[PDB]
Amino acid sequence: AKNEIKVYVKNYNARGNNVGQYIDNALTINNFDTIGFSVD
Amino acid sequence: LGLNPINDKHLLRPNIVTAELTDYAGNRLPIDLSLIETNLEFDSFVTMGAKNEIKVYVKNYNARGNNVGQYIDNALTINNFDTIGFSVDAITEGHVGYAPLFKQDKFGVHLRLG
Amino acid sequence: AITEGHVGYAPLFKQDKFGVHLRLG
Amino acid sequence: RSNNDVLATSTMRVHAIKSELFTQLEYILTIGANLRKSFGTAEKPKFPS
Amino acid sequence: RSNNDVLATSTMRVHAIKSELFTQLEYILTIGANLRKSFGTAEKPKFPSSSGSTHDGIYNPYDMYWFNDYESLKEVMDYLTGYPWIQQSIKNVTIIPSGFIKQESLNDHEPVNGGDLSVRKLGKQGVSNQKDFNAISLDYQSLMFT
Repeated sequence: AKNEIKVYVKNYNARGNNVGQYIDNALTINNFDTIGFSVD
Repeated sequence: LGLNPINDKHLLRPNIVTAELTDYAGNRLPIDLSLIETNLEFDSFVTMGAKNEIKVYVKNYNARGNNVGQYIDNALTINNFDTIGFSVDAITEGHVGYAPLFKQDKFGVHLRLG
Repeated sequence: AITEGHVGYAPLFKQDKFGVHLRLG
Repeated sequence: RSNNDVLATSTMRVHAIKSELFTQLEYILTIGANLRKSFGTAEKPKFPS
Repeated sequence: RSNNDVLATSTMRVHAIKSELFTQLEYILTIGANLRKSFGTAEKPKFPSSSGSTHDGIYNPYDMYWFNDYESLKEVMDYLTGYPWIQQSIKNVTIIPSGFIKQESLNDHEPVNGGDLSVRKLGKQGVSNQKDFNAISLDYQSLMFT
């Protein structure tokens, strides 16, 4: 439905074992390729 | 916070403790604990149906109570709600927001005590 | 048609907060 | 609590987390037609405002 | 580790690099027509409405069709050229990285229009793999090591 991988670092800035910043500190990927086609 | 409530009230200051709200979608709210007179109470200001938006504020923040403080001028404001697509004989599309967060049980407002 | 309404200070007013406020500090 | 009279401090960490989770959901189906009166059929359509 | 009690230091350099490389790929062919029932012919066209699936808790009015081989997708992209009124309703074909889709989020190989070809509807309510990225992760020992 929606194409996006954001990869985070586990328990960053956290005093574990709670999650830290979780995804508020993530490298976020979503410029995926789409492919063109032809029709008549 | 592991603070002794009986004689450590003078330690509720930003360089010892910090509070932040987030919806894990980039909407955030920083909080300066030196400004809550005695209670970290979160109330909200939600309008629905016609316009969908929940903004959650902190009660009497920076206030010398019992007047309201910043009220909603200091609020974590939520309104990227999901809509759902359907088909007809058009195909008009759904909008995605907090959905995949919810299938991880993280759709919600979170507080980070530091 | 169904031409839509615009919302601004409305839900503020149903909480009696539609108005201009002064913060003396 | 406000003055800058405090000791050099550098080691803040996310100490605890509490959260009001949205556990169940509700829905508004917002359409421009009165869903609770006669539609009709394909050949004879009615459009309740 | 946090205080400013450390010696004057100036000579940082990119010491090492680890990377989780996207080695193989997968494809979602996301169109607004039910690829797996009758299209018809040029003179008598039928337009099967897209059923809709639900992945990662988002309902799609469209059909999402899975492919983990280019050739598989090509064979179907080609089969589709002979039906410009069904092909008309493609939103895109996206290229994603491998191993992010759960097998039990995929229907089995159902036949296309006729068909000689099979396509796998992606739905079944399921989520994606919340992948543990390990090629790039260093446990304590391994970190201090590297």
